[PDB]
Amino acid sequence: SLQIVPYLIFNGNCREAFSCYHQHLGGTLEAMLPFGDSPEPADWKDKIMHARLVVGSFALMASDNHPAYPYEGIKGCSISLNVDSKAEAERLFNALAEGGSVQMPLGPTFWAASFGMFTDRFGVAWMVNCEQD
Amino acid sequence: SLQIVPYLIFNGNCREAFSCYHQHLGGTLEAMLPFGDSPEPADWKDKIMHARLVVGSFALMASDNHPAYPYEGIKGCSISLNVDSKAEAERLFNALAEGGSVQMPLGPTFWAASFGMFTDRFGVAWMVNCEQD
Repeated sequence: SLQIVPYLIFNGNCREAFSCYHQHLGGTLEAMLPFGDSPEPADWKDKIMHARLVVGSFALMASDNHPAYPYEGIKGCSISLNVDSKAEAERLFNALAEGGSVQMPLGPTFWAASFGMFTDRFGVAWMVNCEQD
Repeated sequence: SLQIVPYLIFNGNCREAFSCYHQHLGGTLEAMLPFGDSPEPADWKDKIMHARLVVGSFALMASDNHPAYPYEGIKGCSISLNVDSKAEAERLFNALAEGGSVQMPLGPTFWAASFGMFTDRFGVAWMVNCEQD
């Protein structure tokens, strides 16, 4: 009960973004549904009405912006990833960061064994964080 | 393992919000570390270095922004709440929206018994979603 899940908004590259989240995060991509194959309007526009990536017991949901609403990227928050090992934190940091940019280089801080901040090439700010080992 | 957790950044009002959040959503507020009692600039701001709210197996995290860095609000993104009751939706939609701003009033849609988008007093976009009773 009571499930809190982040819903994200891309400006057209949701399908590409989730496919990579999938590849690197694992889990099941329960949904990759285009506006075209839905009850929607706009024309030639089968971007993604809704998408759902489930990983163990967490979920990312997303959508390609409706072209009736101005688009600003993602700002107030980031998707933090608490992982169980340094190898995994490095592997994820490396995977999603490629192509994007790094706000805070991966490494130890006073609260974690490995931590970093970055935005991926589809505009999404992540944290990768491993406290343990 | 692997925990996905959304990290919200607030502009000075992280306490007041997570409080409010704590109240409505219930659960446990571990963490409400202010800068003043931090293991780390910019006096005159003893606001929230780190705050963590845990409800069941989910969580929310936040802090007030560093004052150096400019703050563009929280944008491309919304916390989706999923729960079991059309009442529970009404409860959550109503508390968290008080003083807010609505973008889809609470009602049926093709994918949900009850559903609503809004933005709380504190600048956070929420979705509420129900799909049964």
